[PDB]
Amino acid sequence: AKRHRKVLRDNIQGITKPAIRRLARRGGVKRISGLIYEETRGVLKVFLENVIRDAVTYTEHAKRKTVTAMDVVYALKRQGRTLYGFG
Amino acid sequence: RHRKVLRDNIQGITKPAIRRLARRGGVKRISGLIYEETRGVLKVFLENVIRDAVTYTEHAKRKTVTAMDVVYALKRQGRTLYGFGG
Amino acid sequence: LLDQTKDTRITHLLRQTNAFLDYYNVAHRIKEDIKKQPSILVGGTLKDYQIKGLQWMVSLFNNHLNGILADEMGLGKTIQTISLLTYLYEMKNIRGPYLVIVPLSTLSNWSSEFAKWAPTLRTISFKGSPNERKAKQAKIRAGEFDVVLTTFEYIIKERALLSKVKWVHMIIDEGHRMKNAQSKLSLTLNTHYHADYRLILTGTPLQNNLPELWALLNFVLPKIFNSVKSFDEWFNTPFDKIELSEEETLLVIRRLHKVLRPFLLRRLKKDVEKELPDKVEKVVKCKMSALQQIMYQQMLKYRRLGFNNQIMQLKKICNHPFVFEEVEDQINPTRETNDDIWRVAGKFELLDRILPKLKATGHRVLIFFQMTQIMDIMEDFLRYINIKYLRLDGHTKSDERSELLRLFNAPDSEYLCFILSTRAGGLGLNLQTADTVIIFDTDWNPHQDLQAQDRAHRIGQKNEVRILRLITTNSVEEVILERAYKKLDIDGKVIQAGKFDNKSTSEEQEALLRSLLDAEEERRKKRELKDSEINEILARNDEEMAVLTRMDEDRSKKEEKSRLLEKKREESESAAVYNG
Amino acid sequence: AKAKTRSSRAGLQFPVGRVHRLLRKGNYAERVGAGAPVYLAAVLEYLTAEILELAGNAARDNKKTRIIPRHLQLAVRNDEELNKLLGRVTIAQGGVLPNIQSVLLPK
Amino acid sequence: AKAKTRSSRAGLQFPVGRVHRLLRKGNYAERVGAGAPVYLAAVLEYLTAEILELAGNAARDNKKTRIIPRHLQLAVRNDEELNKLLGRVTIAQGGVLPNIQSVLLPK
Amino acid sequence: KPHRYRPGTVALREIRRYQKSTELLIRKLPFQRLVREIAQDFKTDLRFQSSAVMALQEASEAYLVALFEDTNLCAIHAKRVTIMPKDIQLARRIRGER
Amino acid sequence: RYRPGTVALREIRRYQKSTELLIRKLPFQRLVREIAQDFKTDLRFQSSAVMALQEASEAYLVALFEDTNLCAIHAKRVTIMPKDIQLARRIRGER
Amino acid sequence: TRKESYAIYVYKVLKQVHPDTGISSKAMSIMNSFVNDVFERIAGEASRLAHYNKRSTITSREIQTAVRLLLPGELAKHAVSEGTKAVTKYTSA
Amino acid sequence: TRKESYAIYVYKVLKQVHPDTGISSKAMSIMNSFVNDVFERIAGEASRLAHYNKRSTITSREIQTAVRLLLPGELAKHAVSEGTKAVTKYTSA
DNA sequence: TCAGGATGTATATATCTGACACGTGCCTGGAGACTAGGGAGTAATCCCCTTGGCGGTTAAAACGCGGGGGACAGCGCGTACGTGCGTTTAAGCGGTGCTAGAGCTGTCTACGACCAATTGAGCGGCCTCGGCACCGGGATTCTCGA
DNA sequence: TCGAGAATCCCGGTGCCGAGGCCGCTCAATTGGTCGTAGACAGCTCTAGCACCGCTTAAACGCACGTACGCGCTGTCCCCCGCGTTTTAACCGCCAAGGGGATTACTCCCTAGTCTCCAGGCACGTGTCAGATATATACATCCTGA
Ligand SMILES: Nc1ncnc2c1ncn2[C@@H]1O[C@H](COP(=O)(O)OP(=O)(O)O)[C@@H](O)[C@H]1O
Ligand SMILES: [Mg+2]
Repeated sequence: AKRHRKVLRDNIQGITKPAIRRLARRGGVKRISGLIYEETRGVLKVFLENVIRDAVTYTEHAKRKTVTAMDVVYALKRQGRTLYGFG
Repeated sequence: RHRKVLRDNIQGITKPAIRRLARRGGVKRISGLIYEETRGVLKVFLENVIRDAVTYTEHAKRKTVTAMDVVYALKRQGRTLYGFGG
Repeated sequence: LLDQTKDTRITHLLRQTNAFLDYYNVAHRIKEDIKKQPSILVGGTLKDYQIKGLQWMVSLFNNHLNGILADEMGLGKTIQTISLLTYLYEMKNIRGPYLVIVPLSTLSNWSSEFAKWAPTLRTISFKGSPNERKAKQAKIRAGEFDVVLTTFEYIIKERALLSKVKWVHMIIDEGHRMKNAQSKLSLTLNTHYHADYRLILTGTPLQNNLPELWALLNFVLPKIFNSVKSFDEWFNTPFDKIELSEEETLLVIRRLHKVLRPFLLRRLKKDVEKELPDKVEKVVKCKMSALQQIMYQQMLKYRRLGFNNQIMQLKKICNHPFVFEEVEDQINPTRETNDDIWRVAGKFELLDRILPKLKATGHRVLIFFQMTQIMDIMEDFLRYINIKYLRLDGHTKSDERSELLRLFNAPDSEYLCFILSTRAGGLGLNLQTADTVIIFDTDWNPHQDLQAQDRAHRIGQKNEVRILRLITTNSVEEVILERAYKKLDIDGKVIQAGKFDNKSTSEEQEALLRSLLDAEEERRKKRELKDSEINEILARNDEEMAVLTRMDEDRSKKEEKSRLLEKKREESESAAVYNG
Repeated sequence: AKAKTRSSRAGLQFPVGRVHRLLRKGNYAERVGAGAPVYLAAVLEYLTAEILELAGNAARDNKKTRIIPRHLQLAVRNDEELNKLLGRVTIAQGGVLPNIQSVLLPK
Repeated sequence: AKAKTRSSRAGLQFPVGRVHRLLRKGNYAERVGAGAPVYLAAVLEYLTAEILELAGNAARDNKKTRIIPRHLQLAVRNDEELNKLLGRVTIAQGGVLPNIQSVLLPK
Repeated sequence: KPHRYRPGTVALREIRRYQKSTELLIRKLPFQRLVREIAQDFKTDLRFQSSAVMALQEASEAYLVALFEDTNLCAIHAKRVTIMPKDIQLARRIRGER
Repeated sequence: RYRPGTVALREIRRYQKSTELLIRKLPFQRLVREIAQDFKTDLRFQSSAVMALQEASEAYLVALFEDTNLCAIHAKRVTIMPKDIQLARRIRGER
Repeated sequence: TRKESYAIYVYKVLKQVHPDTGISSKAMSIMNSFVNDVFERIAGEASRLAHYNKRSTITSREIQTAVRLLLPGELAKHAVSEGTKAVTKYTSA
Repeated sequence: TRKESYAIYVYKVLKQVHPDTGISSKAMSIMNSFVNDVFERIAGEASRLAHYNKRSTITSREIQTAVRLLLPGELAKHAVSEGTKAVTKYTSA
């Protein structure tokens, strides 16, 4: 029946239509097609996959289970994405 | 000993040669204004890389530029070159 | 013997309340007693205990200090409070302003009672978005009000409102939600400035962790703030059995009851109305099953012996297995509910033993849940057994909460088992028609007892109330059961403190208190499938024995496989050994 | 024999001693120079004063006494070469400076 | 007391002693481990054998006994992940692998 | 007879309102569940600090804004004011990622 | 004769098939000496240095024409213009 | 327990450039990470720069060519002027 | 006078992979610069990796996370296997 | 569908050539022995993150729904380089001389490194207060249509 | 070519909370006093970079057609925009316990220096073999044509 968690809105759709809409509006774009949504969700999942891979690599190296801010700052700063304000 | 002055020291890259250079890149149809712009971007790239190279050669207190200095200039430039050392 | 030092502390700090606008002597220092109720009170008469407690709180207003009503649910804190507001509004002529704070679920009850019993007192409510709230906001900004309703969230949302106005006498409700010390709402009421005097109200006294502290022993009383800061551990060291809790610290307990005399007021319902005919408080004992057998401990082995297992593993897989539904595809790849899928759990065996008997004997049973996955699976097999029922949850939105009760209370209805959670309803559910309660897992606090048990025992149920508390053998949720039950029976001093917090007969706090200290001295003494016994625990009388033994003869001829599902072996061990 | 910090001898703000130590223990080289931490102190003086000064100009333009990471955003990306240094690196809370394409906007 | 190179103890080719020294004097850290130069020796074994093996396959495909930087070019950019490592870095004398766009070529 | 705006004016008003403001755009909790769900794939039962999730959030937000800006330039180069999948994958194809 | 566009394929295949250096040495030599004369006087370049810088700028510029080709074929125009060749280094992050 | 930051140094620079202008906490942290990152670039590049010359020590000339080679543009000229000025003023003390 | 190169090591790898296949001088130099560059990546990144943990020494785990974090893809798995195999074989000697 | 057209395949030979096998000197890896310090372990204290639930409040998000305009094939027309083709011609190459400076070796100090006393400088807690944030309400301001 | 209407900025009034000073602590900076040692000059080698100088020949170039195609123009719808209305879940707060990061502090153990003799690799020479310029050959393949 409905007891199974298999039937539910999947997590990647958690980014909504007006969310990514606004997020492109900041980019300076006017008219947006319909597949920009799915394609951009794919891109976001790939990028987050890479950065979180590096992050869990650092945190796993220190033997800690806690992913900290300095971790992500090291992943981005190593990828060329260096991020100020935190590290 | 002497200095031989021959004109066309900037655009001296010939349109057949640079045209071949684009043909290696896989381009099909080449315009007539691609050549000047390509000499511009090549000139600017050359600016940066030779600026770094002569920075290294100047730091070492030597009057001769060496291939290793170019490999380091390209190195920090973001593209590492292989086969010439370093 | 720090109560004399506390008498000095109240000698120095006593003039804060009145000036800034025998230990009873400090509260007896002014001599007046008035038993008479307010004359303008309309809609009925006050009960004897209502007149006594009302005279007690008004007697506190005579000395003007703060007070506490700790008494049991069902004794009418409402009419006592609003009667204090109309009496204090009438005779004493201080007349206001008054601030009341109640949960939104009860705001309809309080708002409905303030009309009948106090027509002259003008009130104000807050609901229906800032559009409808802004009108009465403009009404209150002018300073026109007497008794103003509000809820907890409108304290922080109306922080501007309450900040722009200075109150006089506040009386709040639901003190056991407010109790939290680090609660943002409590800090905002510390930055609230103040009114003159405050009244905490809670249906149940301190529960769970160590004695009062955060609520009444800090937040309620002015002297108690600065005084009891350090002493919380000094008086909390009681909680190494006879030599501590009994020998020396018995008098310490006597002082804990001696300091709370003018403060708390608590009375048992059985001492006044006592309309409850009786109850039955028992338990049962279950045992493990296929996944709940050593495979359970085997999971504890390969996994330990994500994280936080010992707390998480219980409420999931000692109630029903494959609530993760990941291993459900292993045990039952057909993703289809068939016989003996729901019987792989050890606890459920007892259930599907009772359900045929309650279906035959026709009794409507209450059931309380946690881990709503159990509600989903139990609901699906509950559809497999083909018996009617009604659901509820925290997502109900209150539409089915209000409308559903009219479908439940219908006598002709065939709905038997009634689905509930432990936290749902906020004690406003009002179900008097079910005589039986069963609970899968034991809550961490007595609110299981004083909520789930007060659903039945409340007025309107004249039958015998039967309770079945499930537990499994050789498990840690055992030591959670005796931990919460036995280790949280420390409040037994307080539930005893209700009886001598009442009119307090002389022998109550020594002779009868000791008679309870029997139950204090049998603690360790209580630390130490049968179809006939489990059949008879639900039997009220003999003509029920006739029909249940008739069922015994009904299933005596027919064979009713095995008891439950068993570890055929390739499913059991191969489950969790490939995960890690 | 009075103790005088050599950071004040060069008339600077960023400390010479701290950058000297941290540079040593930063295992950048097995031996360190004398005037090198002074020189780094100087270039950090000029960079911090530069970018922070542009931030002060942006905050003054926005009529705000304090400075916001938005003001550092405008400070960075307003200047050409300063953006050329920080172009590859991103930032936090700054945002994007207003821009609209020519033919994208209507008449 | 017979001298045995520890590079042969691990059954490797790249020297452990040279990478150990050069790693020391390379001022990467103030103290160096024991099995670290062995581990680097191993990963250099696998990388060199990998890319050089692909170069051998390309040279075998071109019917050439020796290898040319063109063969290292094809070796690099033929493999996916190996190109992902060397994508950002350029090369010398290799050239570009043949490619033609789909709709660019006529019918 | 109601009143409305011509198509394309609301776009300018929006773009100005967002580019004018520094506030974080995508909503926190859905991104939280996204990071936890995607990190569950690599190693189990990780624990993220709040500043870590805010870090990764603001980072992916800024980079993705840059991606839509690049896609906008490629679109307006294509003479189409509408952005498609083609040019948004051409942005990260020309960047050197894909 | 040949139809227009076949010679282009034959060329592209001939070049991409071969590894030989393309632009001619000596003009590039005079270019590097002339452009280095601006920074510091009377520099001395080794042969391997000029070959280095040559092959580097050659490879990078080939990559530039490849990206310009992708941008052009995206624009639906098979002809490359100044617009897309400056859009390549504008989108790369240089200009 | 002890977390070191440049902080009050950037504060003093702010007070000697724009006295009335203040700075927030986020701005102090972001510019702290700024000077840390730039320092890491200059020193980290001067390390390998002194390593290519087989010179064991890092000196003022190494940082000189490091900052001259690091940040492009006219911005380097003022850094060279202020740097050499601070070195000469330091040695003349 | 003395210019070191890996050389005959790459030669031995060639002879244990493709015995009949030869290598030119340009190929030996370009792959020499290859292993030099890759080594510079791994060790150079393991340095700062051990510096972020405030660990003064570089060890086998530092190079482990260094090579695992450096080169993406399935290519890292075989490097980890061969690496740990060589470390265990070294210590078991 | 077929003939003669301007480009790439395989087959002997030969032919410089530079990779590789073979053989010396020599600078650096390596084992053995002897001294010091870096990190892993156990163990209380306090702060932050988990994993299952509750009660509320709104701003955002979803679903229609008309409807405006831009993507999107087609259609012509005018350039615009593509493709030979004689005609210059400057790059490649081989072929000397001349010497600037990169590189190596040898001494000799100015200089960091390390260590012992000495102490202001920078960082945490405490406390206080302007500056940014929020709220009606009201004076333009560009945009939607006559 | 012009006039109303929703948006936007200008206004004070609260209002509340990080930013800034202020006080006190403690520990890295600072100041000498040896002391071993890179590197700074100083001189000597030689070798590779820089001059023509002449010969040889693919390479580039101005110029002639001649179709390829890029751009402007034009209908045709289909997709996204801007409202307008439900609806619903993020956002707080609350609860129940539990466990994971830190900071001193003895305690070992693994790799820095460290002096000693011994063998692996490379710069330098013989002395032989894979490949590219050099020749001639049906086939792979495309344009004109039908
Ligand atoms: N004196 C009284 N006369 C009539 N009804 C009363 C009286 N006191 C209490 N009640 C009943 O009690 C109900 C309210 O009880 P409530 O105040 O909710 O109990 P509690 O104080 O335990 O929360 C009312 O519906 C009312 O009918
Ligand atoms: Mg009541």
